[PDB]
Amino acid sequence: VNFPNIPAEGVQFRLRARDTGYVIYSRTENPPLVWQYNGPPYDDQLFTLIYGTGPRKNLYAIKSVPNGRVLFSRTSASPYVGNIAGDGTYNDNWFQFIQDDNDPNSFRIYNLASDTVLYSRTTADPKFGNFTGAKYDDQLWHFELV
Amino acid sequence: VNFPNIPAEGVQFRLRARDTGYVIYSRTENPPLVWQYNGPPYDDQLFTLIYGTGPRKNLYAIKSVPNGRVLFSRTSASPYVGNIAGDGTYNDNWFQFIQDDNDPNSFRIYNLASDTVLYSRTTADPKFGNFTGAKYDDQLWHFELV
Ligand SMILES: OC[C@H]1O[C@H](O)[C@H](O)[C@@H](O)[C@H]1O
Ligand SMILES: OC[C@H]1O[C@H](O)[C@H](O)[C@@H](O)[C@H]1O
Ligand SMILES: OC[C@H]1O[C@H](O)[C@H](O)[C@@H](O)[C@H]1O
Ligand SMILES: OC[C@H]1O[C@H](O)[C@H](O)[C@@H](O)[C@H]1O
Ligand SMILES: OC[C@H]1O[C@H](O)[C@H](O)[C@@H](O)[C@H]1O
Repeated sequence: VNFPNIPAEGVQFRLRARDTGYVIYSRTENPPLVWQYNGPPYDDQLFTLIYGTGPRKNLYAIKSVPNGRVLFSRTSASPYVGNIAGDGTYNDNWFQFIQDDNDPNSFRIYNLASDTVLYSRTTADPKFGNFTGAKYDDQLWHFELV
Repeated sequence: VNFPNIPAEGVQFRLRARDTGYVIYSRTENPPLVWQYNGPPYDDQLFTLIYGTGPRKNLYAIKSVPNGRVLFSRTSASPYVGNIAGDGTYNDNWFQFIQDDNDPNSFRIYNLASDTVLYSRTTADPKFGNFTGAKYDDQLWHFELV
């Protein structure tokens, strides 16, 4: 089931993991360019959504406010999670927000092209990344409105 | 996770529900044109897949062997599940096969356009159709190669 409370197109938000409380950031310089962060609000944590239409209905591109790059999540090459210029040129730029089976207020950030979800953990490296497989709580996210 | 044993393009199969054991048919006369069936093998129970590419990567059109029409699953108009000529002209002709979280040998027939899954049951009318909501066992399918 698609998450019922997806931010309106163009509305700004942070993506915060339910369990770690870490936020995603997306920047242009200094690897890792997309990663997680525990600390104060910065502009590279701000995103908006481009709403997919036609064949991309129910999918969304996640665009970074300061730099305008969209997120990707792939299994084909490293880095697996990153950003790229444009408004969603590549199929791996398109995400579905899938409501959790148990928790109605959180969702998985799912990539149809790569069959992956994003995760945030405090355990082992890599502490942020993507994953194809079973459902774990560390894959659960909130939209944090600003 | 995508079902790991999806038939190769052009390979013929029936779609059989795990629990009811009923099969899907797709025909051109006598509504419902797409429904479930408990009885002898007929050709209108035979399907192949058209593999999606680009924006349709990991989606598939489900094509009738005898009549060539593809399945659709929608919520915009009746019938909600039906068929239409072509090779997946419309967005709601495109399905993802999502492996069950508990049973690795079955999958849901999921529609990205409508956020629905197909179900087969013996209980309440309509006994076959599409559904947006919680995971139930009556939503579980097998590919039955012929
Ligand atoms: O969206 C990121 C983009 O990056 C690379 O350049 C690949 O060629 C693409 O397939 C895609 O993964
Ligand atoms: O969701 C990512 C997932 O991947 C790892 O392999 C761990 O075993 C899980 O605990 C979880 O962190
Ligand atoms: O597969 C369903 C099957 O059932 C009906 O009763 C018809 O007589 C057959 O032609 C076929 O459509
Ligand atoms: O794919 C089936 C097709 O059927 C209808 O006639 C509509 O025109 C389309 O939007 C689609 O629902
Ligand atoms: O998967 C369809 C689903 O829909 C119905 O409303 C029932 O409550 C469930 O038992 C199941 O049949």
